[PDB]
Amino acid sequence: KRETSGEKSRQLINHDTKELEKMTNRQGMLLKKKEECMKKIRELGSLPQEAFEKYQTLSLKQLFRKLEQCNT
Amino acid sequence: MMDSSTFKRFTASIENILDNLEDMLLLGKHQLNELGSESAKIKAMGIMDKLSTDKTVKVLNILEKNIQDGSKLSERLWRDLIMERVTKSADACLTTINIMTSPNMPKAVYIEDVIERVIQYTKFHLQNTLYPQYDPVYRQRVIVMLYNKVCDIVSSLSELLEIQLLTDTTILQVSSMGITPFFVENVSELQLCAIKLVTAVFSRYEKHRQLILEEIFTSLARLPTSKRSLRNFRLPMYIQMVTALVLQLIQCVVHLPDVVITNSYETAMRTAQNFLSIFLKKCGSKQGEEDYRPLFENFVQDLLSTVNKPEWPAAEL
Repeated sequence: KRETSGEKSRQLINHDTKELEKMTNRQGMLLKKKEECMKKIRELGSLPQEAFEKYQTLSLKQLFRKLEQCNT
Repeated sequence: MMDSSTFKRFTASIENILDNLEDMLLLGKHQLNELGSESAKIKAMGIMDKLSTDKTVKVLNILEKNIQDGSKLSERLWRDLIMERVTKSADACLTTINIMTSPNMPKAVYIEDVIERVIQYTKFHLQNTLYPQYDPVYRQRVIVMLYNKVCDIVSSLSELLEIQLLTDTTILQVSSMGITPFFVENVSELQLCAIKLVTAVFSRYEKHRQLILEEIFTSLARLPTSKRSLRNFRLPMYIQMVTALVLQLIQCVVHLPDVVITNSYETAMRTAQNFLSIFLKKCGSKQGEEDYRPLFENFVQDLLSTVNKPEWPAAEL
């Protein structure tokens, strides 16, 4: 997206370019919050078992229900 | 060296020929012995940029190996016996080296089952073999080399436990072994390694202070009480071991990140005062059939014997 935004700004008037730059800055801040994510698992130090690969669900919605019920 | 891929490919060839010939049930002594010998330092920087699922399958394979003598319950069959324990002890060495090897270690390249397995292997085989013939109260170079492997594996266990959090269902028994050998005779370097382990478990977790002090006070009567080699910690001026154990518990808890310093430090004096209060009240009265007084006198002369050295503080406290 940043690549495409830069391309569009380079071909071009100014208001669309600064909107593209500000939304890439929001992308950068989203990158910033997606930087702590592989450390936050690291300080957990979680203990994995043999049943890791069988729980293969990419829904991410019933997964939250599973975490809620396990907490309960 | 940024890669030094000049024996990285040597080891990588070793595991790929191994898992080819085994996966498509034992791998023998000599190969795994040299594998651990090279694993000492060659992969200690080069373990990075290696295939993860191969690591999972090899730790599963050596897990299934250590299953065989896990709680093994054991003139010519004794040769098979000794070679079985030496083979699985080398396997234990490969486990405890392989897990710790990288300075930054990616999650779930390990499962706690194998660490549990090496722990129970350590428990049973140590209490079965090494204590009775190094302490006759509980009652050729193979025992010595097994001993050295035990020392190395428990040291690596200590630094591995400092590296990452473990579950309490591991913490209880690893603390049990960390305190266990402190009442037999010829185990001094094991006792240093046990000091390292109790540093790891004690500074890493704040929830087992009560636990540790209770198993401390339980078996104090098992002390050797011998004039020979009672003080074996250099600072002449050799000192008794469990005194320095107490000292390093005292200085071990800091929890360095504001007022966290103050509350943690007063927590340290509170933990110390609970320790010494309970120890004193157990000592003071004369219990049936035994006493805790001579423990208290030798303990305190060692305490004021190490009163003023810049790497042993808090004796003044």
